[PDB]
Amino acid sequence: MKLNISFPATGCQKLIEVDDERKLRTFYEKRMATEVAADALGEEWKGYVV
Amino acid sequence: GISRDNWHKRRKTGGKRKPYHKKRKYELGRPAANTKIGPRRIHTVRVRGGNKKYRALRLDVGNFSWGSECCTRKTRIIDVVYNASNNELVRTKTLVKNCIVLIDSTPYRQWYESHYALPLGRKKGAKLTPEEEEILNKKRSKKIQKKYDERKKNAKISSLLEEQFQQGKLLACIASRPGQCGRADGYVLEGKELEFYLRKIKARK
Amino acid sequence: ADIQTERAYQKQPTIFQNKKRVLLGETGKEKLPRYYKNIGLGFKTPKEAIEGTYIDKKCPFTGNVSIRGRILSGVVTKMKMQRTIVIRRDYLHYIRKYNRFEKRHKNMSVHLSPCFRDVQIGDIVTVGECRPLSKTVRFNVLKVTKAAGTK
Amino acid sequence: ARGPKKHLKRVAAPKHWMLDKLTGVFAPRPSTGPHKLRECLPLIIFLRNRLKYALTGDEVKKICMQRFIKIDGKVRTDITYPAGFMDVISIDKTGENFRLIYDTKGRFAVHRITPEEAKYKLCKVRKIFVGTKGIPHLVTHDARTIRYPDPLIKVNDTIQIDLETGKITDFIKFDTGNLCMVTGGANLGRIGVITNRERHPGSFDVVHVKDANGNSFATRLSNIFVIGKGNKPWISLPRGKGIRLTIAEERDKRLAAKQSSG
RNA sequence: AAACUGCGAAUGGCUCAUUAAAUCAGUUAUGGUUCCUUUGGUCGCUCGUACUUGGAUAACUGUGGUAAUUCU
RNA sequence: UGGUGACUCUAGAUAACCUCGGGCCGAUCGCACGCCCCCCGUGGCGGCGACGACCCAUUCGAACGUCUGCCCUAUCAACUUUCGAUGGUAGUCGCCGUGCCUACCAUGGUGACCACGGGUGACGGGGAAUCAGGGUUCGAUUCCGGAGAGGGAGCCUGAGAAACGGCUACCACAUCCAAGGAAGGCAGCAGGCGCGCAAAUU
RNA sequence: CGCUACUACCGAUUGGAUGGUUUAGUGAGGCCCUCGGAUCGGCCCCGCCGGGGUCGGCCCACGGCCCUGGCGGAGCGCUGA
Ligand SMILES: [Mg+2]
Ligand SMILES: [Mg+2]
Ligand SMILES: [Mg+2]
Ligand SMILES: [Mg+2]
Ligand SMILES: [Mg+2]
Ligand SMILES: [Mg+2]
Ligand SMILES: [Mg+2]
Ligand SMILES: [Mg+2]
Ligand SMILES: [Mg+2]
Ligand SMILES: [Mg+2]
Ligand SMILES: [Mg+2]
Ligand SMILES: [Mg+2]
Ligand SMILES: [Mg+2]
Ligand SMILES: [Mg+2]
Ligand SMILES: [Mg+2]
Ligand SMILES: [Mg+2]
Ligand SMILES: [Mg+2]
Ligand SMILES: [Mg+2]
Ligand SMILES: [Mg+2]
Ligand SMILES: [Mg+2]
Ligand SMILES: [Mg+2]
Ligand SMILES: [Mg+2]
Ligand SMILES: [Mg+2]
Ligand SMILES: [Mg+2]
Ligand SMILES: [Mg+2]
Ligand SMILES: [Mg+2]
Ligand SMILES: [Mg+2]
Ligand SMILES: [Mg+2]
Ligand SMILES: [Mg+2]
Ligand SMILES: [Mg+2]
Ligand SMILES: [Mg+2]
Ligand SMILES: [Mg+2]
Ligand SMILES: [Mg+2]
Ligand SMILES: [Mg+2]
Repeated sequence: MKLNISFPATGCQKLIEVDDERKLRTFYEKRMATEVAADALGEEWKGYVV
Repeated sequence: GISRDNWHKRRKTGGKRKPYHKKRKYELGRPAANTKIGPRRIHTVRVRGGNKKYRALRLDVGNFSWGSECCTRKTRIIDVVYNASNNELVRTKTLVKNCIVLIDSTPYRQWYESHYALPLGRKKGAKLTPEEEEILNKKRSKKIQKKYDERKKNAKISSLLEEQFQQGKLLACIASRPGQCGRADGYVLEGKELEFYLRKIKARK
Repeated sequence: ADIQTERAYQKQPTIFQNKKRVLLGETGKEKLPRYYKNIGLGFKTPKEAIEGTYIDKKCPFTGNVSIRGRILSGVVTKMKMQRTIVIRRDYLHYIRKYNRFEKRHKNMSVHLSPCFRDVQIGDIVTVGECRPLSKTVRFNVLKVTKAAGTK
Repeated sequence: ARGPKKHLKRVAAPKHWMLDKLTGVFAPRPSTGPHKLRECLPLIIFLRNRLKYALTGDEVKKICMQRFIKIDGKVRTDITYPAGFMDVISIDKTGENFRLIYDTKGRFAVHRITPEEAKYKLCKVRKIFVGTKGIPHLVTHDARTIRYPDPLIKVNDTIQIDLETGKITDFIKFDTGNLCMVTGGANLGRIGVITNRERHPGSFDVVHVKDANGNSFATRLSNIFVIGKGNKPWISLPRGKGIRLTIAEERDKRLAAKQSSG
């Protein structure tokens, strides 16, 4: 499972490859345009909303 | 789809004919616009040549004309009472050309009372409201009263129309095609035609 | 009464019969003004059309039709449909090889107006072309002339 | 077909263009315009086949895109523009003026005219109708619509139009004794005087015409164009005055011309 | 250049399977219809921010998916 | 007012209506640039074109109708009408006229002058071969009409298509595949297989 | 009548076959109608950043009334697609 993350304020994109079920649990059973808290990704994303 | 050609029909002698070409675009047909009574809903149809047809699906008002008085007014449509082509159209309350409907009488009553200055559609109990009293019993000068009194010579209406005005609803006939132009216009029934349709309605019951 | 035989009211569309009038003019006569027209080409309007009271939208004289095209003639053979008859047209077809002719006929279904009465089988009819009135009818009866045995 | 056609086979072209068979498979299809396809002359045919100015269709375009050709006083750059009867063609570069008039053989002729004559044309009234606000309108044979015409002008009459302003100067009534030209049929290109008119209600009318030499013929009413009042034409006529010769006397004239040549 | 917009792509070319008052030919009618385009006529005829109004989308720049497409 | 052989024509008057899936009544572009005022400005005016647009007329048409006309076959003599066959009334649908369709009605319509059915190694004409005068046979084929795009059917866009070098399914074939999917239509020009007595260059 | 061969006829019976019709029962797909509402906006209610005027106590501070550019959160409030 790859994640293509875009920051519009800077307009910078980055592709990150994630091999972990725990990090992807919070995204399952979600529809498009929904707001999620990306805390499970790691320690860098504390307070980020995706 | 729906085709209204002539080559699928039998010959005059009675023999059947084999077609020589398939269905063409210019021979098409479209499903009927079964116009009901309700809040206005009209759909436009792109037709041959790039023109438009207004497909009325729901209508509740239309302008009808009182021919004898030459008074055309916009009035709401209440119910469908008679249909010459089929009685199923009456049961489903479908608005088509030449169907007999019931319309409100208030604008015609207002025009009659403002023109001839005579009561119309009022009960014998003579209950009144000051606005109507000042409409009928206004203070006019000699010249204006002379015109109104002369108009009162021709102020006479048949008993059938008077009874319909007492009931509050008039019988009218639709002269436009709602499924083609999107509006339901017509005229108020009166004379021998009114008697004919009253007899038909009574015999239907 | 006799005219009103359908579920719908039978009226001449171009005549307004609800014009209100004084009580003195109502007593005189309830005589509707008749609508009729001259069809042209030298044909005269039958007096039964002008003075009649029938309603026929396909009548050449009191209806909404236009006569343009070919003017043909025939003999009345059948009168069994409502306001339309069947006439027969006879002719000779030439065969080049034998320098001779053969007898042929055609049948036409034409519209007959109520203004024409006392029309019998075997009398001559002059018809004119109009727009298609039905699946098989394209002509309207314009003149009727009786047979040679008329007394 | 599923729509309008855009080509024209060379053998199916009108025979008064006098195209040859072996040049190509196609012929210039006239554009839509004032005149009918079968009763017009395309600009390319007149510009390369009649006048020999151009050799190919490319040179006709090169001439037209320099805005040298004017038709009825207006510059036309289309090479297939339909030019028809009683039209004026002006070339200011060479200072030449032409008027499209049928010859006695039923073909458009190269007829040069004075620059003074090139300021007007004759038109045949095709329709008279009253429009909105009760304004009369007159429609001619070349699709011109003119408002407020003279009340005495009816159909089948002739009007003189000044090409600069496009307004009627005078008119000729359709009466016996006037001068007319035939614009269609077997007598196309003939000139004569109207003798009588036969009226057929519901059908076509027939008009009888007699020429200067006394030969009589007949046409339909739609094929007659009134040129002048009485015996005097209002336009200049081509080399032949409209008198059609028989084959015997054409042969006699040709032999006489050959004998006197040399 | 690319891309948005406009137009054309219903013409042309091929074949003769179907089809026997059907197609087709001559002759008439549309006063019973539609008509891109060309040509001409109308386009202050209505009595009720304007010194120019609004939000987006390509081409472009960057991040990608699929064995595979004029996919996105 | 004006016109036709003929209007329920065109034009005029009056009372209203005027669809949010909404008729018009210009928020567009180029080239030359100048005349005027108590003026230097909110400066006012002006010439040729290009594009667009409601509605008439015209041009190119298209689509429905009228009359006459086609090869063999009776070992095909009655056919059509339940599911429209013939006509009438009112509607629906259609760009319009009409059993085109619907409802209610009448019993009609065609046929030894060959209806109805069947066959055709039948697209129809302009034409071709042979021919004293009559006639017999041919016309797939460059021009004019029609039809079709493997067989049916249904549509989007558009002024115009029931379009196939457009789309969507079913029927018959058939291409790539990592088996999850994706893509098809030479009766256009060449060319290939098959078929056959029988027909050319990628 | 006895030899030698061919074509055309009947007719135990059922196969390889296709083609064309229809009775009934299902029926893809488009189109029309009645619903449906993933999602995307605009208008109101607050808050803090910013520019034009004016009003008030007034002296380079801060509020009132309107507008105006952005940003964050509510209301199953309203409306349009
Ligand atoms: Mg076919
Ligand atoms: Mg002979
Ligand atoms: Mg073609
Ligand atoms: Mg051309
Ligand atoms: Mg493009
Ligand atoms: Mg196009
Ligand atoms: Mg070729
Ligand atoms: Mg014909
Ligand atoms: Mg029509
Ligand atoms: Mg046009
Ligand atoms: Mg009028
Ligand atoms: Mg009808
Ligand atoms: Mg009927
Ligand atoms: Mg065949
Ligand atoms: Mg043949
Ligand atoms: Mg011979
Ligand atoms: Mg011989
Ligand atoms: Mg041929
Ligand atoms: Mg042929
Ligand atoms: Mg063949
Ligand atoms: Mg052809
Ligand atoms: Mg096709
Ligand atoms: Mg093909
Ligand atoms: Mg094939
Ligand atoms: Mg197919
Ligand atoms: Mg288009
Ligand atoms: Mg197709
Ligand atoms: Mg192809
Ligand atoms: Mg094609
Ligand atoms: Mg090939
Ligand atoms: Mg190929
Ligand atoms: Mg050979
Ligand atoms: Mg070979
Ligand atoms: Mg379905």
